[PDB]
Amino acid sequence: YLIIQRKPLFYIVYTIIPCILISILAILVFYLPPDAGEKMSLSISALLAVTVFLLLLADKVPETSLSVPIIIRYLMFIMILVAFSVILSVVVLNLHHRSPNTHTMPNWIRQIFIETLPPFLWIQRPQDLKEAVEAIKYIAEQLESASEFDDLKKDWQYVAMVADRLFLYVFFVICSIGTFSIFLDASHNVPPDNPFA
Amino acid sequence: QAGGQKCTLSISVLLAQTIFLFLIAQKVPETSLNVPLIGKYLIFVMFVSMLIVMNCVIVLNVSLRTPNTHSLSEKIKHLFLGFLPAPEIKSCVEACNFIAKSTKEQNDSGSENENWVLIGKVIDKACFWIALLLFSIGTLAIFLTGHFNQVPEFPFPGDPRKYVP
Amino acid sequence: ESGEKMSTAISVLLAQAVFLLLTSQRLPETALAVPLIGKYLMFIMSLVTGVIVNCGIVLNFHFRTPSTHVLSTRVKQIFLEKLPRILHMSRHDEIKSGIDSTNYIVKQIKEKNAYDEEVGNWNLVGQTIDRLSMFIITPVMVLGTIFIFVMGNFNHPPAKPFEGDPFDYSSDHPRC
Amino acid sequence: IPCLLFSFLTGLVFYLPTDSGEKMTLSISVLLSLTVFLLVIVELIPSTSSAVPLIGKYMLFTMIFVISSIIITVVVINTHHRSPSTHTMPQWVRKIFIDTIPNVMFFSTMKRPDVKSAIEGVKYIAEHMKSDEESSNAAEEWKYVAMVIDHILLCVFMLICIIGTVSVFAGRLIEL
Amino acid sequence: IPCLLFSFLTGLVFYLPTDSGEKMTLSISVLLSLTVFLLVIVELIPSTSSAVPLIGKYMLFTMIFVISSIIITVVVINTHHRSPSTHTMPQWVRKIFIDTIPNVMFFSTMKRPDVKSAIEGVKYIAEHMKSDEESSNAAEEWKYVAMVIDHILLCVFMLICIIGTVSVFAGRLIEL
Ligand SMILES: *[C@@H]1O[C@H](CO)[C@@H](O[C@@H]2O[C@H](CO)[C@@H](O[C@@H]3O[C@H](CO[C@H]4O[C@H](CO[C@H]5O[C@H](CO)[C@@H](O)[C@H](O)[C@@H]5O)[C@@H](O)[C@H](O)[C@@H]4O)[C@@H](O)[C@H](O)[C@H]3NC(C)=O)[C@H](O)[C@H]2NC(C)=O)[C@H](O)[C@H]1NC(C)=O
Ligand SMILES: *[C@@H]1O[C@H](CO)[C@@H](O[C@@H]2O[C@H](CO)[C@@H](O[C@@H]3O[C@H](CO)[C@@H](O)[C@H](O)[C@@H]3O)[C@H](O)[C@H]2NC(C)=O)[C@H](O)[C@H]1NC(C)=O
Ligand SMILES: *[C@@H]1O[C@H](CO)[C@@H](O[C@@H]2O[C@H](CO)[C@@H](O[C@@H]3O[C@H](CO)[C@@H](O)[C@H](O)[C@@H]3O)[C@H](O)[C@H]2NC(C)=O)[C@H](O)[C@H]1NC(C)=O
Ligand SMILES: CCCCCCCC
Repeated sequence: YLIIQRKPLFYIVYTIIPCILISILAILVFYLPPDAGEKMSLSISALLAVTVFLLLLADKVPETSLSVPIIIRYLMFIMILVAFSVILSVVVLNLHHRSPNTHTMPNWIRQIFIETLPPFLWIQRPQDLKEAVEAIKYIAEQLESASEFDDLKKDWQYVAMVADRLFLYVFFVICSIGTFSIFLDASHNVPPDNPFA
Repeated sequence: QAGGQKCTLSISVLLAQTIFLFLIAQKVPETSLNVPLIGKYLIFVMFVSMLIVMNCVIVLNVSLRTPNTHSLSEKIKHLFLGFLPAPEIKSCVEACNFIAKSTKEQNDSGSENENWVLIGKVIDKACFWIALLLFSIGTLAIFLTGHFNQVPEFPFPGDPRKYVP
Repeated sequence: ESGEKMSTAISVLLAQAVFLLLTSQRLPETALAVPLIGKYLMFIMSLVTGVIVNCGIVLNFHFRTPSTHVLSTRVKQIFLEKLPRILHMSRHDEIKSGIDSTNYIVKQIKEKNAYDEEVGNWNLVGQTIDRLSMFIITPVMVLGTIFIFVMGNFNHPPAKPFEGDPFDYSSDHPRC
Repeated sequence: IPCLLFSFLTGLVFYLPTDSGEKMTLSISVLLSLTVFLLVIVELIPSTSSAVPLIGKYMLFTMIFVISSIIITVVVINTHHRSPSTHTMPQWVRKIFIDTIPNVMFFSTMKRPDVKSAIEGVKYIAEHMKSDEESSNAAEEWKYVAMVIDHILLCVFMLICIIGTVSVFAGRLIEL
Repeated sequence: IPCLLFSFLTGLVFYLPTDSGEKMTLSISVLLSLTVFLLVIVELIPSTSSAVPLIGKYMLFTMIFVISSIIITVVVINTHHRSPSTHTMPQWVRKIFIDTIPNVMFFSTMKRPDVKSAIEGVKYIAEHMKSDEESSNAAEEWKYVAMVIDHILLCVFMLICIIGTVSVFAGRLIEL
């Protein structure tokens, strides 16, 4: 019998460190403002990169179906995490580009995302003359109407910011917990002290 | 315009074609007597995507032209838009008329950019009816040529026999 | 103002991932050492991930508004006054109705201009963060690359095998 | 599972607004991820031509799904950026997409000497302002149409993804 | 042939105006496609270190060409969004790129109580409009400079692609 322990430094580097960085990126995208338009780029490029790592790893994993190696479970975890980052970035961008002309803000969104959460997340925010006078009155009324429209736009954008920060914290927590629960499961796989033989 | 993502789509399709080229290169023999059909078609679609990247770049250049950079001529518009298809009161009045003049100037510049945009859309529709035809015809010719490459009827052309039991 | 910072950086990281892929299928899966090239790949991928994080911070600052953020005097002192100097950066009811209406228009226009002024200050803060990150990273990138690849280029073999043997084991100069 | 994720994400570009210049980014990057995964697949599964397996049927279904997603996305972007100067909204489109489907939904949050020069200028300004308001109303109607279409297609594509992963993997799975 | 396509596109990005946030997208995607093509080259090309082949010189050439295009693209983009508030156009910039070069560019086809507060507010509006028009003229000068540089580099890079696909493949092709 030959009880042999593997030295995974190669796999550590070539698959785990890149995935650590990708998972970092999948948390950052929630720190980005939707006004940039660089959010989908980040999220979906991270997904493409973890797909590249999957390709890398294809030619190096046993093709047996009695179990899934912790490495492929970790890669699928990061892949689904990036997927959910994409979904939630889409949601944030939807909320950010919402307006009264398209959406009516309900009361549960308002309550949750403007009253309850922001404290936790630390955000807290004579004919000619007659014509001329009527024209200037029209201008002023248009400007005040647009001010109200912008106020509602800003309420939607604040909802988006709050959801973004909540998702940031949630994703940091989830990624960290899963990564460390997978790495601890892997560090406690040590050959027995007696080989039973 | 910013957000349309023409070049994004085009160049990403080129990237996908490059990946497909890498995938095919893992499957074709390494002989240099004839070019196979799938590699020929990959080259064709890559050339087509290159030309369409060029066209998108040109349409973005034309649609985004301004009086500061380029002058729009009567002949260009006719070739595209017409053929192919007291001291206080004195201060008050001065300020008001200056405001109106500035507004008018801004809006006229806007109209000029709009004309450029429509020129671009016209070029775009024409270039589309050309690209659809080109790509479809290339694809179809190549692949029906493949479909028509069928084994002869006789094992030896001249020999009338089938050489079968 | 060009939505191309994160695109640039993350596409660079994708290229680096491709190079990592090409490298992974050139060496054996041994664990007695990290290959110099894999060392450099990890270093540079981490540095580019940091570049991406920094560009994200810069964008966050750039796109702040009085409606969502406050321009603390500390941040002004830091990223508009002090560091730029260090980094060496470049620089009759009807008539009454009409009167009240023009006054309201002026009020709103002044508010909008204050808004835009604070937005410009946030943008300058972003530019300062940007030059800082440049002057901190670009040297690091260049110097780490040079360090690694001279440490690699200066790995000539020992010029004499069998450490405790002055003999060169050469056909030219035998011993006896 | 990766092909499932790609399908699910293709059924999602329809919750991504068009004011966000990122729909093509998302869709075509899903397509790129699926192409790299096509590489993976060809490396893993067999190159048999005896028949079309389930992996192949599902991959081609997913690819056609992404292509249809991209095509309808382009249609939506073209409707959204449909200028009123050159396109007047039909009446059937307004009756269906603005007036019927919004209500047919319940789950959504959608809606349902000199002085004469001064007078001349202010009147010009107001006239131009109301013209701009009319153009904006038309453009917003187009945006609303595009958003309604997007919601519809979101539902449709999520449903297709579900019934597809079930159909392509039901006949045999129950037999097992 | 793919290297030819990539070099042509590299030279091509310089006809794309910065107004469209897609110069970096285009250049960097050309770079990504060329990196994937390096990936296939590594599989179809000998992995020997005795000499640089002709294809290897050509590949390195097109890669440096793409990368230089990206760098100069960044410089152009910055020259575009070069605000007057922080940078002032020097003398050589408006002497070469505005008074000399546009004149020797033939393939260009480019240009060569409360009543009192009311009047005070109108005057403030005029003040802000004047200052904004001045700053806007400055920004337009910067944009014109960027456009001229972009045209110059378009020409330079097309010519470099020509002489590069000819040089690398001329001496050998005449020995034949
Ligand atoms: C798949 O590939 C195979 C080849 O591997 C193809 O087979 C070829 O098919 C051709 C057409 O059926 C054949 O052409 C016919 O060849 C025969 C025989 O030719 C040989 O003998 C000739 C006569 O020799 C005498 O006379 C000479 C001149 O006076 C003297 O020098 C010699 O000593 C003798 O006294 C000779 O002249 C010739 O050079 C050959 O040695 C001819 O009789 C027919 O007229 C040819 N034409 C036809 C219509 O048959 C060809 O020979 C044959 N090659 C082989 C290797 O069998 C097959 O067709 C392919 N199937 C496909 C593509 O589907
Ligand atoms: C490595 O593999 C070998 C062979 O598969 C393992 O040896 C086998 O271990 C099992 C479980 O301990 C033995 O079965 C048990 O043996 C004891 C002996 O006292 C008996 O009392 C139990 O009732 C049961 O039969 C088996 O005999 C033994 N030998 C073989 C060849 O199977 C070995 O345990 C493995 N080592 C590790 C680290 O897993
Ligand atoms: C190439 O590899 C060979 C071995 O395959 C090396 O020769 C051996 O090197 C080892 C380690 O230096 C020597 O062991 C040492 O021996 C001395 C003297 O007893 C002792 O003081 C040290 O503590 C150590 O144990 C070994 O003697 C030597 N010889 C053989 C045949 O193994 C050789 O050095 C390598 N050359 C190079 C340039 O790497
Ligand atoms: C007194 C007229 C002010 C004009 C303001 C114009 C706002 C667009």
